[PDB]
Amino acid sequence: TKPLPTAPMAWAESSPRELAGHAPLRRVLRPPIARRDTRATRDDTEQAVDKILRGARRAPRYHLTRQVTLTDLCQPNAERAGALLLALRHPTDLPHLARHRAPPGRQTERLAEAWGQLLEASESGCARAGLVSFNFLVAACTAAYDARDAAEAVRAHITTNYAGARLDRFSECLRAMVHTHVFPHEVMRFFGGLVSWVTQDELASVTAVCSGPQEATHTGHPGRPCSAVTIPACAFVDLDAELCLGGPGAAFLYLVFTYRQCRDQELCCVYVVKSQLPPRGLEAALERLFGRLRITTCTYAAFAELGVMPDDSPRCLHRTERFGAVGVPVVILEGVVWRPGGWRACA
Amino acid sequence: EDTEADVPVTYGEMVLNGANLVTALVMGKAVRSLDDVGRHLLDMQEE
Amino acid sequence: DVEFDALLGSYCNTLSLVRFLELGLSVACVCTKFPELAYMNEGRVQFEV
Amino acid sequence: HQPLIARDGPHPVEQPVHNYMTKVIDRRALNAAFSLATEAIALLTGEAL
Repeated sequence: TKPLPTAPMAWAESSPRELAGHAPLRRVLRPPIARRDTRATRDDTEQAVDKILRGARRAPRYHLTRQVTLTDLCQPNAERAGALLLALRHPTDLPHLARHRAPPGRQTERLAEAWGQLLEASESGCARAGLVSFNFLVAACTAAYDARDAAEAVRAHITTNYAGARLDRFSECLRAMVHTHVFPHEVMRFFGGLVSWVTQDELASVTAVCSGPQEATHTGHPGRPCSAVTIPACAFVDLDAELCLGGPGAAFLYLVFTYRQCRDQELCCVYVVKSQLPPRGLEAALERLFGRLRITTCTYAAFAELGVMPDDSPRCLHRTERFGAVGVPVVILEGVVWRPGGWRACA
Repeated sequence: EDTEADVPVTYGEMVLNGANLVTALVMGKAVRSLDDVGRHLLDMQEE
Repeated sequence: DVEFDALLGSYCNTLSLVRFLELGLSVACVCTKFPELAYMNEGRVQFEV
Repeated sequence: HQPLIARDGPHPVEQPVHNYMTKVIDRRALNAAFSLATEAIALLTGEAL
């Protein structure tokens, strides 16, 4: 209720050039060149039309992508307010390509059987299946990658909410893909943050952020009567937090797939790295920290940049959220801006 | 057929007001006509 | 954040009370309230024709 | 709430029965869209006049 130091609040509690712009330009006439010498329902309708008034009186920090998919893989309801959705593209190549780009000594028939088998396990018509969730990868590779039961706690989450078959079928696909030189990347690009699903039966319409900040979305305590919002890594198993040594800078968020090429029999590792390095410096630090280079070709990891967390500090690690009965180390990331980035792995 | 015409009507409206708001925040619960439903329970034990 | 849960109505039921003197069937019989039948063994009716 | 019939003989014996039950509201959302060309915008604001 008013301050002592007035000048700082008129700007805080709250153009004239555009007013002056039309003033010389538009106010001026015939220039240029010169010559010498109905209680509630009614209220609602009126407001919708009016809303079209204000929004049509004017006119960028947000982008929404929207898509319809099935609930076979993925599943919006199990997931929450802040979640990574990864797209999956063109099931048509049941290893059709396996024919090529597959080195000899490879039974390229593995994918077609692994994958077609996946379909039997879980036709084309009304919709297609895209949108793999971040969650569903953590469980599929849970037993594959390094930490178990912090990792398997995520697997308990998906079997009880999202089927262990599909996880196992999809894991067989990841093994078969990493086998034949068709990788999980060059598939599964980043899609968004999962604003609102709107599902019906086996169908889902998923809105999610193409890019822009997350926290500024549907917001509220939670989006709709669900819970809060966050980009919680979902693993104390994922959220490899680099910058063991660090100085304040905007943390960055990348997506890395680590593989095993007969060292472990086509290992799939999927996690997120959070440190301040611009992609030209991440390839170096990815060379270190990794002994997965086993030739036992030489293409160990492939990474794309999700975006920025233009504040270092929100990196909460919580093994504390329920997506049904199951509990998961959950790391909360406070504030995120999404830069989709591109996939770079040459080596 | 009887009449080709008839005597229909318009809309009924529910709103949270007064002690419905106050129970929709600090609590998160609401009941239709909590005013009378509430004061028929208070009357009831006052006799 | 606001979210809530509502109770959107209560509906109860009225037991009808059927009297039996308000019926059709009451014609076909004579009714008397005899409070002492508990205390009686044989009751009879004479019928001379 | 449900009624009874008092009845005689080798029959079990009636007790009033009261059934209580709640139901849940089925939530949908109807939606429609319209749209404006790029020309219409900026003509209506006053931008291109």
